Amino acid sequence: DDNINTLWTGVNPTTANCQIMASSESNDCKLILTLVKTGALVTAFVYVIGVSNDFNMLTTHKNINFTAELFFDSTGNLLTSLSSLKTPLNHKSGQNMATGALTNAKGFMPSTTAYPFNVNSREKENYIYGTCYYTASDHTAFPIDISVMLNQRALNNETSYCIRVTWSWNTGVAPEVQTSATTLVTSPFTFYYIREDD
Amino acid sequence: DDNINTLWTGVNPTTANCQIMASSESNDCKLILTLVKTGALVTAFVYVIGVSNDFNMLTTHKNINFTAELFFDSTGNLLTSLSSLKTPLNHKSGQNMATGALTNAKGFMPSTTAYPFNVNSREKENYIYGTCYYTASDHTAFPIDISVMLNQRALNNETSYCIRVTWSWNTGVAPEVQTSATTLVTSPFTFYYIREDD
Amino acid sequence: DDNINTLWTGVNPTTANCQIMASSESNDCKLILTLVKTGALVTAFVYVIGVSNDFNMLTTHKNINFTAELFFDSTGNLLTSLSSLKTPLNHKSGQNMATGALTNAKGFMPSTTAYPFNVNSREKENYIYGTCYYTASDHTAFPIDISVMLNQRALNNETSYCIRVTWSWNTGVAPEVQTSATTLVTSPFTFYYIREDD
Amino acid sequence: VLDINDNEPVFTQDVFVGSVEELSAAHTLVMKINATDADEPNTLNSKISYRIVSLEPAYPPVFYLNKDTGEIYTTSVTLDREEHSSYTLTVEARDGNGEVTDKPVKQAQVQIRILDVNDNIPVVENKVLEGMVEENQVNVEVTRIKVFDADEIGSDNWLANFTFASGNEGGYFHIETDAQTNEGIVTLIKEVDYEEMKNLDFSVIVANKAAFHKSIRSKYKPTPIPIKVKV
Amino acid sequence: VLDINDNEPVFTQDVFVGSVEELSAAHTLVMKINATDADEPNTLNSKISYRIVSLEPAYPPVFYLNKDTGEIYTTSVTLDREEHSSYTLTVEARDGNGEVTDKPVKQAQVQIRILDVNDNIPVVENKVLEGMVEENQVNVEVTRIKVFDADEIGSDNWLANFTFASGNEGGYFHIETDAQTNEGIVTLIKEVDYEEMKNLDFSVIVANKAAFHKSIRSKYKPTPIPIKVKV
Amino acid sequence: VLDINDNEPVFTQDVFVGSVEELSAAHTLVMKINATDADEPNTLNSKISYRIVSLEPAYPPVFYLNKDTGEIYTTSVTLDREEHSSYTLTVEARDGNGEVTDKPVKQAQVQIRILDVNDNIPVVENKVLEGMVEENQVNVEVTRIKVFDADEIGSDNWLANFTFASGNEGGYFHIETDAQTNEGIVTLIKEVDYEEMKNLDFSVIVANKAAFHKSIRSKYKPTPIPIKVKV
Repeated sequence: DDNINTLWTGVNPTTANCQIMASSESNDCKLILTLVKTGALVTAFVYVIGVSNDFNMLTTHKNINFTAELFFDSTGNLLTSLSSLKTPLNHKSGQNMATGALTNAKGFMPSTTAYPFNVNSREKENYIYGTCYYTASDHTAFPIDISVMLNQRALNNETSYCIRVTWSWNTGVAPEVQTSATTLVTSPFTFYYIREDD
Repeated sequence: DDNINTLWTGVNPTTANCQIMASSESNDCKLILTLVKTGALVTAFVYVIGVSNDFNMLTTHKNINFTAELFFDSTGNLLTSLSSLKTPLNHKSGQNMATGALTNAKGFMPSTTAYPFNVNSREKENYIYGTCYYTASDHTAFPIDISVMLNQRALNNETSYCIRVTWSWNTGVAPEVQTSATTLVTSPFTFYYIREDD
Repeated sequence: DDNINTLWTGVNPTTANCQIMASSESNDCKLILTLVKTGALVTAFVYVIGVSNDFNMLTTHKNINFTAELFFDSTGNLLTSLSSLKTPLNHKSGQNMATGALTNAKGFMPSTTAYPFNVNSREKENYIYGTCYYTASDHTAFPIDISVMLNQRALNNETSYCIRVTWSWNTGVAPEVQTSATTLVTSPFTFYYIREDD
Repeated sequence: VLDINDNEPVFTQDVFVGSVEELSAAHTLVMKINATDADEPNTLNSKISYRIVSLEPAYPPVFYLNKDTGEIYTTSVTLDREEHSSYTLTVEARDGNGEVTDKPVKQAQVQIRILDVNDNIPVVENKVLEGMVEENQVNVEVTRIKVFDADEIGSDNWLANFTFASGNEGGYFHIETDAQTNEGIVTLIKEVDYEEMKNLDFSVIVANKAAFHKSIRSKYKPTPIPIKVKV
Repeated sequence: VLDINDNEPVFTQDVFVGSVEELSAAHTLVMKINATDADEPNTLNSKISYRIVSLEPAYPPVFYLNKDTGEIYTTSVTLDREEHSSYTLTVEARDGNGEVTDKPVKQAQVQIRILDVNDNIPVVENKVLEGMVEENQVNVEVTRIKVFDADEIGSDNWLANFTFASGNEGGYFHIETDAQTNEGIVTLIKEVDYEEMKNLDFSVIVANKAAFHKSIRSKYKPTPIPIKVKV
Repeated sequence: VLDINDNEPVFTQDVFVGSVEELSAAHTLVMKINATDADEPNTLNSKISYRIVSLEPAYPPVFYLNKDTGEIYTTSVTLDREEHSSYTLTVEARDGNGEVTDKPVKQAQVQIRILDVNDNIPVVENKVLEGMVEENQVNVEVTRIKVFDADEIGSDNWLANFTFASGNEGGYFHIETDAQTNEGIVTLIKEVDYEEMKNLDFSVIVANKAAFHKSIRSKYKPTPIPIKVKV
């Protein structure tokens, strides 16, 4: 059964499932996550789609940073009350999330052997860097720096794993103007990490 | 059986299987494609190898763009009469394409839920960007911008899926001169997409 | 059994397993390799961690190049007496290398059909390029050019496959100073190749 | 009367004018050679075989002619207008089954203009600028920003647009732009007591009037030009 | 005595001073509005609902106010000090259950300074430099490197630091830096017989006294400034 | 006669000259210290243990000496010739089983030149250029492009090569290059009636005579230098 090798938000949820900005009173964006167990690694496939107007108005500025922060317990279940994503991940049922309980979700987690908590001599191994793109209204691709940070902090004793994705741009012009701004969509970003034992 | 999880052109076909340039009277290049079903994603692995002299003379110019455009029917079978690649894809038999019919080829296709046809509010999600390289004769790597575009248009009612790969460079010198130009080979490019249901 | 689809050095070995620099009298760094059989491709996941002081002092210079060179015999077994990595690869047992013999290790190797030995007309297909990062002490990411070279040379009749990874930077400042230099760790690098038959 | 080789293929006029945009993608339809046959239709001479005879700047193989339909397209070699503004293209239509003989036919000229995109960022032809400002001086056009843009002199891809980045918030100055010279004439609308021994250092940003092309947007990182004016 | 709407919410002072670093991440805690209620605790008027009334440079939506706690944070719009050095922020505390009426309350002003990071690489305001050097000339401060840095004039992110890249190994010259003008005053400590008709060409590297920010480190690729001095 | 410690290890000459290319990869074979033993072969004193005593520009740890064979290689620290043109290397051969005593031995000097690669793009030392051209003026060498290249003054990695990018298609001008000064002397081979009040604006591209190195090719994006000449 290959549907149990994926842990992911669904393809295009009907409502926003993530609250990036703290000023937002409710969920303001759709976070698309995918985690695929490829051998001893996890292939992670992430992007965001803006829903709220104040999230979509970020394309009118030239210095933007925002952050999806995800916390997971000892079984790998998402801590939605502390995470940006407010809907728990699940397995594959076609284009949608499955419904039941999670089996071996802990194996999807970043490995604490490779990515330890609170080790100053080994902090450099917690970092992943990359680039995604924002297509403008005139089909201009603007590069976006992505910093993925694995197992950085535990907010409480419940948190056992941590994934912090940070998108940012520092551009010479705003990618859009106030009239032409429609929706902040980032091109997908694929990174890898060594996964925890099942 | 892990040979049915790959849909691909073969490794180094004996003759050219793709016609990139419209001025070419027959196939002018070898297109190497690979599609691997990794969970709920497809890992796609593409490059081109020049065969014809007028395709290989592109390395003598500093502004180049070319495009492999692939159309697929409702079952995922390639429409060779409309696509750049003139040989249908097949499964794995060692280093070669298999021979029989295709099983669950539709699952290799880009998902119309994630990548819809003709939606102006969601067009930005159809775009993938990246970089490959061209090694010169003096072992200089020239960067090549790649734009992958998923489910953009249907030429007719037969087309149900679409993959447009576009390579381009805009360099300050020509990578080769007329004598030193041997063969236009691009470094492989790996991208991902959310795949259609099987 | 999905533990046999990975060939890899272990996660954080207790001692250094690789000798990058020739001036080193013993192993001076930990090489982390991972090879995952994804369909007809291998996903390769590599980075280095500095152990010795003379390997870690490279961060105090602005022009660095170093090379992990790996040679494999006809069965895919690593030739440790010729390779930078002095410990043979093995399968997955949790976060550690397994112990027994290798099964179908030859399938993890770069394909000689796609990547032939000593063909001047097809040398350009042996090249892979990419970028990893070095996080500085002030959390500055410095880009590192990576050149992966597949099946370039055989030192003897025993060598049947070859993977040369070369990291280098040419920066405008040294990433560290002599006091602030702690450990040379590169961000992980993922590349793909067409794999040999099993 | 048979469909013999008895005439020359017929054009509609001797001069065809097409137009194509700079940096257009491959197989972009430039134009069409609308020809006709004076003989009977569905005949061998009706099967018109067009043929590009000559480019006058022949070195880049830019255009392609569909020999069956006469549609002229762009190729994988990308157009750059700032090296070749326009092209002239001698073509001929040929009757018969594609036999190549030295028999004369009717051949036409084609003029193809290349339409400019804003693919060049304006740069300043002067580096240090400084002016002297006194009191009861107002509406004073003392200094002018030299700029240089390559995009088709006279067009809106070439006309400089200026904004203040920092220094002028009180409203001391204001930029007009001269189009015959492409000059950032910056003015003086608020007077300064010259006796104050003060500074009015500022820095500007140079860009074209029209928005940049999608190729060079996201690559445009303006560095503010530091004009120091002493009063 | 009930917890009626009988007063205005109480501030500790009319002027609050906070401070935040340039290019800070989102949800960075800038400051806190320490207010109090003169009424009974655990009451409706004790539930203070803070509200940002006005930014004076209102156009960028930079700050966020936690209306329950009064903690002022940064947002996803990243701060750039070199366009707005500081911010002024009129806020008001409101009692009750969040009812919005035109009843007056006590409202305070907030001043937020933006702390500078070294996010700008210094560039030279002069391009060609050359001096004449004679014999029995020593401790001679003949030429000065113009530089320009945008990072908060007077700070160590703005003060130029100079090193020789090539040319001066004998120890002919030595750079001092003027701070009132940010000037690379390069000296002459070893004499040259001017009759020798020699050359003392060299090239320098310009950088700030403080280390560059982590955003622009790894993007700093210095090109050596080629100062040619003829003796 | 035994193989006692009775002599000093024998060199072939006191001065060894090697040579290595700039930006060479690690473990690139620079040279070899060809020594010999005056004692019996296959002996302890025959086991020569070479040892690098001193680098004179000792700060970068560039070279490695195989103490068994005497082969000198490059290390992971990459050579840059434009900071250190050559190296001097005092080494000594030692007999015995690697015992380190203060007993004198025969020690030699090694001179290693670094061979230059074209790793620097030439840049113009002048920014604005303009000349006055009259009629019956021909073969006129009125103006000269200042350039600056760092790659080993006198070499072909340093000699400027010029091409016209735009402006001169009639054949008005022609660039010669001065090698003693590295100067783009541009000429005048077609006369202009000065009374015409015309313009002959053009733009050139500067590059070295030799092709650029593979490190900086694909990073070379030339911006055309806009020389405006008024007639």
